[PDB]
Formats: sequence, C-alpha cells, structure tokens
Amino acid sequence: TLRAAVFDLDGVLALPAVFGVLGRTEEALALPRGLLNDAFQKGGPEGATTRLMKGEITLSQWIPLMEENCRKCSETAKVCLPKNFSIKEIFDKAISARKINRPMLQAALMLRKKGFTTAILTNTWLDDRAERDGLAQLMCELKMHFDFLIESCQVGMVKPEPQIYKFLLDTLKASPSEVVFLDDIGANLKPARDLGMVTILVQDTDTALKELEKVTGIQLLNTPAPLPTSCNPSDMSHGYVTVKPRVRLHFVELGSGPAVCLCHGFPESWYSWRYQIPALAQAGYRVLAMDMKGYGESSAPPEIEEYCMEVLCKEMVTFLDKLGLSQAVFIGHDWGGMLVWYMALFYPERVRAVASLNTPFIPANPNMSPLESIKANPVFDYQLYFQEPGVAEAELEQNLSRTFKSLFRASDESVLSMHKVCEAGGLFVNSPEEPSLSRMVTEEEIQFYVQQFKKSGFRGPLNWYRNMERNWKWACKSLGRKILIPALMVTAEKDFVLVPQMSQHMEDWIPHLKRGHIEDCGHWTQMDKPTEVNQILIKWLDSDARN
Amino acid sequence: TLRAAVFDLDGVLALPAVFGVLGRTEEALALPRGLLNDAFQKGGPEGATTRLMKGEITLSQWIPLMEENCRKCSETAKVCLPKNFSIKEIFDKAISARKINRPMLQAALMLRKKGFTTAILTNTWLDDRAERDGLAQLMCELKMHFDFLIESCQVGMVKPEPQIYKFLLDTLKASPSEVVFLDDIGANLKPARDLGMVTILVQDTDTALKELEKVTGIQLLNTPAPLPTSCNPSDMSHGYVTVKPRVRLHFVELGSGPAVCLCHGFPESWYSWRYQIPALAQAGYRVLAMDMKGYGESSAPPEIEEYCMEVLCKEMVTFLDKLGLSQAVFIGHDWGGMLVWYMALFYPERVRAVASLNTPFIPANPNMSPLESIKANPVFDYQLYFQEPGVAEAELEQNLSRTFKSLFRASDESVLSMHKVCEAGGLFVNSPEEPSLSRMVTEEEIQFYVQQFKKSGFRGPLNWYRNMERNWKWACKSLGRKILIPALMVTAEKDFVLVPQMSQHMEDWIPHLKRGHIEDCGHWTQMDKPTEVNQILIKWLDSDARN
Ligand SMILES: O=C(O)CNC(=O)NC1CCCCC1
Ligand SMILES: O=C(O)CNC(=O)NC1CCCCC1
Ligand SMILES: [Mg+2]
Ligand SMILES: [Mg+2]
Repeated sequence: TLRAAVFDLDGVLALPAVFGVLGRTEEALALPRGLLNDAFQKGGPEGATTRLMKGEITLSQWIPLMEENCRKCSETAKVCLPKNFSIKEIFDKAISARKINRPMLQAALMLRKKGFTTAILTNTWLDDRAERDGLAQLMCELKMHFDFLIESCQVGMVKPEPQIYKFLLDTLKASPSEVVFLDDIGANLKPARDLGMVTILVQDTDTALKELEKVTGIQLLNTPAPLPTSCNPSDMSHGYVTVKPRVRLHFVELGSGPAVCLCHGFPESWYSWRYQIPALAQAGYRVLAMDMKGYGESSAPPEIEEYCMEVLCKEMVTFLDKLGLSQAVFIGHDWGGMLVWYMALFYPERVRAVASLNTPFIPANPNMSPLESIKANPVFDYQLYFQEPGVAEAELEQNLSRTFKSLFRASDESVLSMHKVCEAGGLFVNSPEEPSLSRMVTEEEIQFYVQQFKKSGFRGPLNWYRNMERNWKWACKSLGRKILIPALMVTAEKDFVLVPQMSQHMEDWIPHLKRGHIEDCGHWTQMDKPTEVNQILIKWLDSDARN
Repeated sequence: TLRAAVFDLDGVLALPAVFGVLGRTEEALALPRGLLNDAFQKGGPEGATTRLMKGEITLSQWIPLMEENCRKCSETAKVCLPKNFSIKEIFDKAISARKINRPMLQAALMLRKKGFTTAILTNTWLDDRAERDGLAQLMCELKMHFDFLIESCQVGMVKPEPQIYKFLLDTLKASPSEVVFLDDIGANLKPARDLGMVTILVQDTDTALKELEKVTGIQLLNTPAPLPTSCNPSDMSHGYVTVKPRVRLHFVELGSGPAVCLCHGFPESWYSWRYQIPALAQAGYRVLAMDMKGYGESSAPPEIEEYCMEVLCKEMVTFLDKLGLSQAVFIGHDWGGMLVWYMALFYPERVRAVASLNTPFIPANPNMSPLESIKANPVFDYQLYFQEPGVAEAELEQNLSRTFKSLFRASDESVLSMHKVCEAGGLFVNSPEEPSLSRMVTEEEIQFYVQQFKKSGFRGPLNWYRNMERNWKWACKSLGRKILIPALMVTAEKDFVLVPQMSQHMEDWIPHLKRGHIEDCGHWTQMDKPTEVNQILIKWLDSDARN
C-alpha cells in the first residue's frame, strides 16, 4: 500500500528545531513564556512570518519585521527586552546549531532503497543572511537523498494550507493512502490525515521511526550501519583536459575546497573511489577522481613508453597546469599510490600533500634491477606474466565480466591463485568461468567497470607494468631526496601482495610520515572498507592538508 | 636570423633575485661582505647548493646543509651570527618577495606573438617548503607564456655546465645563431656565446630590453599595453553536467578558490569571457565559464518553455548541486545578467554574490505586461522581431560568419540599424554581405563562435527572448523581496540598447548595490574593454566575494 515517505525538515531531518530555540531564548532570558513565539506567529495567515514563509520577503527583510513584534508583544505583557537582544544573533545561532538528524536521514534512505519515493516538505524561507551558506550546505547534502524537495518559500504555499498537500500528492504522483507524512507539528498532520495519508507525529526520533518501521513494514531502527554514499556516474560532473596532443585525461569532480586528486590503480577507474568521492567532498574538499591514462574515458595510446612513471607524472603536472591548480592533494591506490609517491619526489611544489593506500614507498635499489628483484618474490610473479605484450591482454579482455568478478574480491573470497601464474600460463587458469558475486560489488557496479574497459581494453593499463627498467633509472635520480611534505601511508591487513610489512622502513625516507591501518582489508581497499578509508583520509586531510 | 628567446628566471623574469637578498642580509646584519654568499657557493661543483640545484636533494634538505656553511665561513673570517639568524626565515622571505618582472614577461610574449619560440632556462630547486606554494603559483603563471621551461633541478644539469646549453639548443630545435639568451649572471653567458648565441647581460630591465629590441628588431619597449591573456579553447578544461534527463550544460573551468560562475549573453558562449577567465583565475578564484543552455556544447532542446527564466534558473541550481558547490558567485552579461539577478532573488542561499554587466535589474511591472512595455522603446524593437519562431533563426543562421562580424562590433563601428528592424523585416536588411573585421575580434575568434553555433543554431538562444509573459508572471512573485547579498552593477557608456540610465533606480531594490562604469564601451563588454572589466570585477570579488 504505502509507497511514499515525506519528511519535514525542522524537527524531523534537521534538529534541534530552529523553532524551539525561541522557547529556550525566553527561558534563558527569563522572558514571559511565549513572548518570543507570539511575536513570531504574529499576524497569523497575514503574518510577517507567513509572508517570509511563502517567499514574499527574504529572511533579512523579516528580521526587522520580527523585532517590532518583540516590542509589541513585550508591550502587552508589561515587559521589556535586554539591550543586547538580537533576533539576528538569535537565529544565526539557532540555524547553524541545527544538524542533519542522522538516524532519520538513514531511515529515509532505507525506505528509498526499498522502492519508496521520498520527499522533503518544509516551511522554509529565502535565506540571504551572510551566514546563509550554512543552510545552503545542509541542503546541498540532504537534497540528493530525496526524490523531491518541496520548499514553502519556493512553491508559494506554507504548511497547513491544504493547497500544498494537493501539491505534494500531485508531485509524488501518489494518492494519500500510499503516503506517510512525518512532522513535529500537529497542525501540519491534520490536512494530511484529512486527505487520508498515514501521519506520524515526530516527537522523539526513535519512536517516530518505530511507528514508521511499523506502518511501512521495513526495519528502519537498530539496522546495520550503511555504506558511505556511492555516486551515480550519470549524476557526476565529468571533466576533460588535454595534456598533450594525443592525450586527454578524464576526471570526475565534486565539491569545493583544497583540491584532492584521486588516482586509482590497475585495473580500475575513477569509479574505484565511488565511496570516498562524496564523503571527501562533503568533508570540505574539491575531489578530482581521475581516470588514469589508459583507463576509462582517458586516452590510451598503445605505446608502452607512454606509461612510464616519468611521462605519467609530467602529464599530471600538466593536468594541474591546465586546470589552474598550483598544488593539489594526491591520494593514490595500487599503481596510483606509486604515482603519487613519485609526484611528491619530483614535484613537491605541486603536491599539497601525499597519501597512499596499500602501495608503500620503497626507494629503488641502485644495484639490482627491478626485473631481478620482482623475480625474488613469488607474489609479484603475476607482474612478470604482464610483460609479454598481448598475452595478458588476451586473457583479461577475454571475459571482462569474469575478469572483474574474479579480481574484485574480499580477502576471504579469493578465487585467483597468484603464486604460480607465469607457470600456470594464466591468471585465471584454474578460476571459475562464472565467479560468484563479491560482497564488495553489486552486479551493476561490475558492469560499470566492464563498459569502461570495453573502450580501450587492457593494453594501456598493462603498460604501467611494462616500464620497470625505465621507472627504475628515473627513481635513481631521487635517491638523495626525502619526502618532507605531509604524507599518509594507509596499509591494509589482508592485502597479500602489497603486505604492510613492506612499508615498515618508510619513515627513513619520509620522517614525518603518518599512518593508517585497516583490519581484514583485502587489496581493493576503497571497496572493501569504504567507511574506514573515508574516516582515515578525512582525519588526515583535516589536520595536514586543510592547514 | 634570430628565432628563439630564452629567459632566465631569477633576475630576468623574476625580481628581485632571490639570490641578491643574501648581499642585503649581510649588509643588513652588518655581516662580513660575502659571508653569506660564500657559505652559499661553498663546495663549487661539489657544493651542497650545486646538488640542490641539480635536483639531488630538496630545498628543505639543503637549508640545514647551508647553515653549517654559515658557521664554517663565519669561523674563517673570525665572526659570529645573531641568535635569531635563520636561513629558512631568510629564504622564505626572499622567495615570496620575488615577483614576475612584468615588462620582461611582456617583452617575452611580444616576441612569441611575432614568431619567436620562447623558453625559461633556470637553475631552480625542488621546493618542498611549507610556503612552497608561493613558487608553485608564480610558475603556474609564467609556464603558459613560454613554449619550454627548462629547470635545472629537473634536467639534472645546472648553469654554466655546457651540457645544459646543448640541451637547450636541442630542445628549442634551433642553432645558436638564431637564439637570444638573457641572464643576470655573467658566467651563464659565456657557454652561451661559446656556442655562438646572442647573449644579453640583464642588469637593469629597461636596458636589457633595449638590447633585445635591438638584436631582435622588434619594438619591445614603450610598446602599447597588451590585452589581458586570452585562453585557447583546446587548452581549457571542459566540464559537463547533466542537470535533467535531456539537458547537459557545458562549462570551462580554470583556477581554484571561491567559485565564480560566468553566464554569457545572446548570442554568445563561454568564449565571450575569454579575457576574464585567466585574469579571475589568476586573481585567486575558480572560474566556471558557462555555455548557457541553448549554446555551444550545452543541450539545446527545441521547446520554448525550456528557456523561460524559472526553468533556466532551477537548472543552474542543479548545476551547482551536481558539482558539490553550495554557493557560487554569479556574474552575467546581457541575458546572463538577467539570469543572475533572478538567481539572487530566488536562490540567495546559493549565490555568494551577484554581478551584472550592462543588464540592469528592473522589477517587473505588476500591471503592464512585457510585450506592451517592450513595444514602448524603439531600441527593444529587435526583441519583437525575435518572437515569431523560425523567422529570426533563418536570418541569423543564413551566414554565421556575417552574423557574428555584424554583431560583435565596437560602439563606434556599428553597421546594424536597430530602430526599425521589424519594419525592415530583418536585422541585416541593410548591412554588408561581407562586414569588415571588428577591432574587438580576430578572424579566428569569430570563426570559433561560428563553429559553435553550427551545432545547435539560433533556435535555443532565441527562445530566451520567447518567454516574456512567463518570466514576467514569475518575477511578480519576487516583487516584495530585495537583493541584500553583495551585488555589483557594471554599466557600459556606449551601449545603446542597455543604456546606463536604465540602472539608475536599482539601489531601491538593491540597497547596498556597488557599481562600475566603463567609458566608450559598446554592448559587447567582455570583448570591448577586457582590462577594465577584469580590474572592476577582481576589485569587487576581492572585497565582497572572497570575504
Ligand atoms: O604496481 C604495483 O606497485 C603493485 N600492483 C599490484 O599489486 N596490483 C594488483 C593487480 C590485481 C591483482 C593483485 C595485484
Ligand atoms: O535580454 C535582455 O534583457 C537584453 N538583451 C540584449 O540587449 N541583447 C543584444 C543582442 C544583440 C543586439 C543588441 C542587443
Ligand atoms: Mg516542523
Ligand atoms: Mg640568474
């Protein structure tokens, strides 16, 4: 029956009710109980506040109009008002004080995730205060999590006025019988019920939910803590920068603030950051999730030299150059991590801070060459099998779906022998033709990667592994340096190829290196433990990158 | 003969020579003349500074190494050093003190603009200081104005070492005989001359130029002040955001900082901002030059309603939503200006500040309808001729090249009667088939607009003029409000359709409205007086938007 959940802002998705603050201001200032609220609701339908609620006048225009009310109302009850009394000062404080009632927003999401059409019906105003950005940001966040957002000062109708409820109904394209309306104000519930909608008086959050859980027959309370917000490719802003005649890099941009450039690994995409992209943005940053040269919508020249670490790095400096960014926080995973370490070693000027996940910085050995060293570690055997051009491509491209479902797996799921790969003659030689779906990725998520690699295949990506000798000779130029800029090394316990023990000597080249670890975390960090990663990175960015 | 000009950074394109500061530090601190410089050049080819110059060690690694030198050198001349002596403190100050020697950079540009291949050959270092961003930004600017930038700490060679000069020669793809090398250090000139290159000892800027002007046979000195920097479309970063199922907006992004959204007018493009885009970026902002719905790479649905002011505005709020921007500075011209005024009236929350060029805010008249009002102003007659769908399209699309060359003209150039257009049955009825090339635009610039309008034509753009009634009824909803957020109204003297006298009553609806005017400035402001516009907007942004 029910198919729509509509939430109120002040007192439901947002607390504490910017409203309530009035009652406290009075108690606080020992003012006649209701003095402030009466001046607020003064004029009723023809009130200054009702106007301000219908978008007739701005909040800034209202404040003075709401001051007079505090004098008239004070003139009736035979009272006064302190000298430092400020309606502005009061509301700015009340508003910024209000925060997203997390459990409520989550309850809303759940409903949506299970077929419900969500919407926010609220009696708000046109905020032109200097601190208006407060609201702006709060909404900037809530907005995305709801199909609709019906603002009073926008639709020219406020709440109890039935008109708006017909509007809501008509907007949702649903009849009262299949809609749940939650408000903290009783009056706003009647019109709702008179239409025959399920209404819930939201007093204490937990109870409202109980009723909601009840009426909707979905478990909203004491429910497992979700995964961070994932972003829909088609809703993202896509960016393209030509760094060289035949090379254009594609990236997804979201947020404002210190620029944080995310460089995924092999064989991934910008999408590999789908969980930290909103989080970090929301965290106060301007996230630039890259599509590393050779992947997704980025250029993939066939040439192997085109993917040596030096070239790749210069192109990233150029990417910044073209974008007008002097610096930028570089956070990389897998190959991306290798890339950002060399970005801090050759372009400190452009790297605001450096951070790597799984990939440890290990100064190249002046004597022994890469090929030799790699051969000295059964786990890296897969890298040798990536040398012969075409060979690896053929297997990986054979069945994209199977390729990604076989790769992207938790540490406990495995299904890909990694020891004797060159020996087995293949990476999948003894793997299922139809691998089970990993916990980390949904069918869609995998198909996204598929369509992406259908463009340029695995030749470009694989070439990242085909410049060992070159990258080595380059790295040798930096054997005298040291990472002195803010750095963070996040290691993942259950990563059996990029084992944490490999980063134990990093502090020698990176003295003030900070760290992070993650339990039961396979190689595919972003996907495996998204919450932990966002938490770890934001904490670090906030203390070392925002400066 | 000459075809290449290579400039040194410290002492040529950048002053005052971060170097020289040493001599002053000594004089300042009454230190034995050269004490500090000797500790600096200590070790010669095998010096700590030579290493740091070849990229062997970072500046941060060097500082301590350069301190010891100040003790050894002080130990020889029988001297000491104050307690608050800091090599770090000294250099940070010296470096941020250095600025782009404007006349020199300009001289360089000129040369390039006249066929010269320019390049910066410098003995720099890997700056990993906390204030490294200083250099980063200075280079971020110089870099673009030169074909090449050969850094010592990057190429593994410092200056006098001939190797680098062969490198320069080989990089420029030119022989000594056709290259001019300018340095403030004599030693760096010999290797140059030994190759047979024209060298110029740069002491005082003006003289160096005189010699340069001489050797190159091009007037570099006392030459007219150029136009701001224009941006090459193919070098710009392009962004795409889908705001609705069938609507994707295209924009050009450059810079970092408060987001400033530029909304061009009819019939233009993001390119109409080609002069303020770098300037503003360089000014400390994140410029987002839009391609307004109906233009360039943006979607152009045929529907007329799709271009009413309300719809257009919601889509801009969505553009922000998708980009993760809570606010944004909206600056518009012509129709764009009309758009940003309504953006401040319906979405104050999202507009950090509002600014308009030419277009004045004029509250809609509750009684009289648009059609009627417009008919009451012979100059607006052109707008009536834009009503009948197809008609205007046919003429404007007939000859794009002629269309734009006829439109984009200084106030003194004219060539398009505007009075009786509906009467003449056409906007070009008595205009040349091959209009002369305006001072404001080069042939290429015009052809850019052409190729752009070859995509969606003039139907989309023209529809902006086809929603009068609708926009009117919408505007009436805001007749009670007022623009209380930071606003700037820039008027152009010689604009005969959007005359300055039309903005004389704005302060009534926008109390704290700031202003700007421009002399002899036709309608096409961005193009007519680019310098004045950048100056006006940056001044305002810096005091009202950066806050
Ligand atoms: O480039 C590096 O330094 C190390 N890269 C990897 O370990 N990549 C994974 C690819 C997928 C299978 C596991 C290893
Ligand atoms: O939209 C408005 O409010 C006013 N627009 C114009 O004046 N546009 C120009 C187009 C090219 C010819 C001159 C007028
Ligand atoms: Mg409420
Ligand atoms: Mg010099």
